Amino acid sequence: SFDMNELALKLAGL
Amino acid sequence: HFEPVTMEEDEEVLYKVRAKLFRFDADAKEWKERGTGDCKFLKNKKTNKVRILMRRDKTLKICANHIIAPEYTLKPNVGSDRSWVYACTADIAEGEAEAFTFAIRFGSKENADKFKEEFEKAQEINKK
Amino acid sequence: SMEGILDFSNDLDIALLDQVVSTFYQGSGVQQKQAQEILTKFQDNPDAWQKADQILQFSTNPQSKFIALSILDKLITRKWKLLPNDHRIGIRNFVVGMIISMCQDDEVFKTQKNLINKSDLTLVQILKQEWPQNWPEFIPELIGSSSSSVNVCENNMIVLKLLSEEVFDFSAEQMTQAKALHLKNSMSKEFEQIFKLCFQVLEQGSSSSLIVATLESLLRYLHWIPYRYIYETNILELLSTKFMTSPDTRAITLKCLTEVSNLKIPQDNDLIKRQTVLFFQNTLQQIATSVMPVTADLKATYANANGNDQSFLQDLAMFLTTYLARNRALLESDESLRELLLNAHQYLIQLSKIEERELFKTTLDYWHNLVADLFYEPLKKHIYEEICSQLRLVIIENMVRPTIQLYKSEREVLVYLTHLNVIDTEEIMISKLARQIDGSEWSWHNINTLSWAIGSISGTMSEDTEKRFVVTVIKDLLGLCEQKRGKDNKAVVASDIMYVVGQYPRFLKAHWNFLRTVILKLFEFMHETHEGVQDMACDTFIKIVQKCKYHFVIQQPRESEPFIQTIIRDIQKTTADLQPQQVHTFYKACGIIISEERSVAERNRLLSDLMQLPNMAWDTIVEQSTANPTLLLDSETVKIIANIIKTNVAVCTSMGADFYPQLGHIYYNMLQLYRAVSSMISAQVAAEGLIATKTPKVRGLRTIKKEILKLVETYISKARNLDDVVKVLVEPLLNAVLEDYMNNVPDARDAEVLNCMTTVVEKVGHMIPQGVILILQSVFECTLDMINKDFTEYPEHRVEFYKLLKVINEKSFAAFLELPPAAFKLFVDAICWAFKHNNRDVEVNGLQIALDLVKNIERMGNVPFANEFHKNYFFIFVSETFFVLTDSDHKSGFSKQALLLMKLISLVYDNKISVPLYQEAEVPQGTSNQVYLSQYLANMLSNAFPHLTSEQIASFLSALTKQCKDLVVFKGTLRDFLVQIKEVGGDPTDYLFA
Amino acid sequence: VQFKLVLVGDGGTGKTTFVKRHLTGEFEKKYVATLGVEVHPLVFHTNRGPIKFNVWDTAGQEKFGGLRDGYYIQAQCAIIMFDVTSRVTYKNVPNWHRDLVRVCENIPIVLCGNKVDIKDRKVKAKSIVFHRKKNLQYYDISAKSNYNFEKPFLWLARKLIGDPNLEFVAMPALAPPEDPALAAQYEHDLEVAQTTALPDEDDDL
Ligand SMILES: Nc1nc2c(ncn2[C@@H]2O[C@H](COP(=O)(O)OP(=O)(O)NP(=O)(O)O)[C@@H](O)[C@H]2O)c(=O)[nH]1
Ligand SMILES: [Mg+2]
Repeated sequence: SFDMNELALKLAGL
Repeated sequence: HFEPVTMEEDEEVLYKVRAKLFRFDADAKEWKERGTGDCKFLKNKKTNKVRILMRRDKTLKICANHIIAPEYTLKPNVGSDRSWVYACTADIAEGEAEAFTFAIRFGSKENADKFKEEFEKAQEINKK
Repeated sequence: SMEGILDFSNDLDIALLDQVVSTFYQGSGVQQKQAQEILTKFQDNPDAWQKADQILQFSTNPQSKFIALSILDKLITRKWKLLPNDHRIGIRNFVVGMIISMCQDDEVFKTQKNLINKSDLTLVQILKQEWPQNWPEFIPELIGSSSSSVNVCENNMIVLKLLSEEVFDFSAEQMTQAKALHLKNSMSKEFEQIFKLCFQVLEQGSSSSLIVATLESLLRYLHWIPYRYIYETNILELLSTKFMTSPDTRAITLKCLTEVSNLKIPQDNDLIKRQTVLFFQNTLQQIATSVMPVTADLKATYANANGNDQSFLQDLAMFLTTYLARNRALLESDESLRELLLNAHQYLIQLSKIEERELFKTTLDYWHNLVADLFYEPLKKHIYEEICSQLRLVIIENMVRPTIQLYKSEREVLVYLTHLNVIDTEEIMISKLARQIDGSEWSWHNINTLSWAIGSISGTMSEDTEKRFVVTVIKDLLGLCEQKRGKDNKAVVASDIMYVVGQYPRFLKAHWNFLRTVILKLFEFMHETHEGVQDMACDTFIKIVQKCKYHFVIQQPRESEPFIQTIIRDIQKTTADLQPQQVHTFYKACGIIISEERSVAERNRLLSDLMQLPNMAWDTIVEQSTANPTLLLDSETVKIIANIIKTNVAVCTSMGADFYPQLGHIYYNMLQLYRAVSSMISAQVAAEGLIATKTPKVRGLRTIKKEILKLVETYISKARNLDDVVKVLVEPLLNAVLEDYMNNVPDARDAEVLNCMTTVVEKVGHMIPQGVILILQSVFECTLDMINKDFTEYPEHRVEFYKLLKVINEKSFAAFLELPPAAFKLFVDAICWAFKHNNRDVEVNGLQIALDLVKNIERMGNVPFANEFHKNYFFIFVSETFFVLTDSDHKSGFSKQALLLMKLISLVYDNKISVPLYQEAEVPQGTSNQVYLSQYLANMLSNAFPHLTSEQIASFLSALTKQCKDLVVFKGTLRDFLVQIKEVGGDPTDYLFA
Repeated sequence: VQFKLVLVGDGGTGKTTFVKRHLTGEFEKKYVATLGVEVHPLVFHTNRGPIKFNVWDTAGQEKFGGLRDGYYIQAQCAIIMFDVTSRVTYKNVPNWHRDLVRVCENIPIVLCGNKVDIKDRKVKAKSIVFHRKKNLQYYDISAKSNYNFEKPFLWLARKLIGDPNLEFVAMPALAPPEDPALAAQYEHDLEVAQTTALPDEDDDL
């Protein structure tokens, strides 16, 4: 449903 | 110790749907809007009678108030698949119980069919 | 029985009049309505003014006397100069004497303000007629009578107020230029005496009602008087101190000072600069000591709405913003004026916190003026650091949903505030974001507001700090979403996360992997049935694509293919739960990406794969609907077809010229479908009547036709290859739509046909002369007959009709030359018919077509067609243009009417019409069109406006014709004419103004 | 507890249509010009009891002007109406305001820009500022879509009563009540009604 974990992931790298 | 510093409560909502209500001006052969807002099926807890109560947005003025009589019959309108037309013999939205030919329209055919379903269920409740 | 007063043969029964009036104002229902119709008939009686002296004398009812003055007002305004000279003096003496007696009776003066104000206005109307040429001693005697009585003095201030208004504020429309200049000069020549009276009253006190009436008149003076009366006197001192302390005079004084901040002032004089600083210093001082200190919570004061607090805070805002927008530089250099400068702006900060949208817009306009100046002007921004820091919070907290107008204004000021100090802006926003997480200020409204604000300052920072900031904002927003339980709270926060990222494309473009994750997550939301999420996902998708399309079409590193391919491969799965409209947005967004691929072979391949689903659905329907056509009766098939076309429109909208390959795939079968659907609509109207057009089945069918037309219109309007448009698209199009339109009954004709043809003629009309003729033959006469019976029926057809004629007249005027004379006569009738519309959409085009037609005929030179046109239609266009110019029902078209008329008159006075415009018998030979034109117009105006003198008509035409090379002057002369026809005895010399 | 409201503005701005919407709930499509004035009682139910507006819907066309400013006498509040699709109607606002405040020197006044439901808006929001110096409340409204249609009366109610917290509340809903000689009568009217198509079938509701 609402789970932005992948966004947190890709942002924590960069 | 320190000293410190609508008449709808007796009813239950069976069905609620957004709609636009029309009344037929026979002398002009023309439909006229009466109100747009939430249309509710309200069951009295002390009589089990179901009515339609509809209020206009913002002003909250009643634009429909009548018993869902078992004798009424929902008819399709020629120019709509999301509306129902039916005769009402006693509506008190604006004072005395007056007779009206009503038409009520909804956002979709789905809402209209569901309205018809609930409308008929309500009639059988009033039948008892 | 109430109708007795309407019998003028007998004496007027004042008692009966007073009853009818009372029944109207204090009565109700039927009786009130009946009395109303009687009073109107009485007032509108042309002889009623004669009985005005009786009413004003004998009546005890103030409403009856008011109505009597209204009857007199009409008489003075329109028929004054027609009266015998005796009656003019009688009315004047009667009105003067009446006002005097009302002022002497303190009871009357106290309780009948409306009747006295009405009388004063009535006096001013006499003045506009009589003063000063027939009443030179009015002002001297007015000043004399003031000293005798406070009531008379006070009332004289009301008369002078009204006079100043009628002459300087409301004269432009209501009197001629000459007459206006006359009264302006007259007031200007005697103001020296008037001001002396006004200043003495203000300085000597002491009746507040007298003072307030004097200040009210002063407000009107400040609109036009020379600045010397304000600066070379002590009057600024009085306003900025004495009159700011009393609440009775505070409101009006503040408005006066607001206008003083707008006076014409020499900005090189240092003494005047001092004065300008002084009265501001004094005003802010009185406010701090008498009204409220700079720390006061004006938000709470305004909300309480005690007395006139709201009006006062509104007027204070207007005063501060007006003065500071002009003069703040006077306060920025002197160190001793710094406190005054910042205190003034601190009041504005407090004022900007008030919850009142229109007031906020007023302060926000000023803030914009300030921060814009600090952004360019050197050495200024450091002065306002504390003010600007507070403003950041104020704007962030009151940020509205992107009225969009107010959002743009808010964004603009906040972008400036971000440049002025980036670090402070970041700190405030992150601070606010932390208070959302600790729940101290958590709210659906408050988290949205903050997200809009954070998103508004996009592309103002450094790419590096922007990145650092965005990461901080998102990372913290991400944590906020976990914190909340229930999909209600989670949906709100998640949407704000998608909003912010969609606002920072520069960030998304630089970090592909993150951008890719964002998009895949939007596709997940396209399956969420929670209200608004699907719309939010689709809106964000296309929003991101518009800004990052290049990163979807190229093969990014660590990828085997361009991402656009990946989107298409799963497009069925992605859009499976979406509504039709949402699916169309998805496809349109794909079209945006595809159009960036500059490889033609690749672009067309991507287009084919994108349109795979609708093209298979299409192919299947076309195959089974053609055998047999019964399938179209099914509502589902009609809906499916309409959606397919709508999908083609959506993709064609973003791809334009590049859509052509896909159009060719469906074009010929699509036009066949248009024919099949058309037959069914006709068949239904035949079998059920016109009511059939209201039924869902036919409305469903007509939707198909309209979407087909929209698709073709959309492509042609954006086509780069016009050869193909002409040689492949146009002929089948015209064969499919024109005859169907012509041979349908009126209520079955789609106005979209006209609009489509307008687009065709626009782009390729110069290349299809035979086509344009065919269009006119098929739509002109039958559409005109739909709309030439009233201004009401068939509004869509009406608007598109004149758009079509307009573009045809521009692009292929030759089509009108081929018209038979009778049809060309209808064309002219149609153009004039457009003049008479109040409808803006129709009127403007009508006037433009007429103007362009005249130019078309002119360019033909001395040829038989042009000469015949003038002989037939010149005076028709002149008289028809004049009619709408003067009938007072088409004032919204004055400019274009004026232009058209100026063009028509110039033709004759430049001798562009080679043939005589008159019958060889009705005028002697050798007579120039110029002479005959004067005669025609003189005769025309004489019969149309018989109350005008021959000299008026002659002077007007003499001025009009000689000024037909100067539009602004020409229009001036027309305005003067429109004034003179409203009255009797206008001055012919007025037309010599220019 | 009733207040006189004068409604002024250019012809065709939707003054009469607006009042009708509040009276019966209908939307009149036809433009039948008002002759002089029409008085209509209009009651709202608030938390501070009922408030009654005696609305004087005046004529905007000059040839139908009637008593003109005679209608303004002893008005306690007013609405100035213009049409955001017609610049001239906004140009004339200062003129209506002028004639109004000369009779009614101190009353709450609402300035309404009607017909914001129409796409091709001509009088842009940034251009509407006349109300600022004249201390008029301003509202974008639409009689057709009911956008902000209640705001002018709510604001005026708050001003006239002197309670900024005044709100519109739901009126009480009484229980509704429950012959063969009219069986064929109502069956006639019903059949005529079914065959008469409902208006605005493209509307969202
Ligand atoms: N699209 C749209 N039309 C409106 C709106 N309000 C009124 N109209 C239309 O405007 C036209 C004029 O309406 P009307 O109430 O008679 O205006 P009026 O100001 O009372 N005219 P008058 O001053 O002559 O009495 C009508 O056709 C009406 O349907 C609106 O909000 N939106
Ligand atoms: Mg009207």
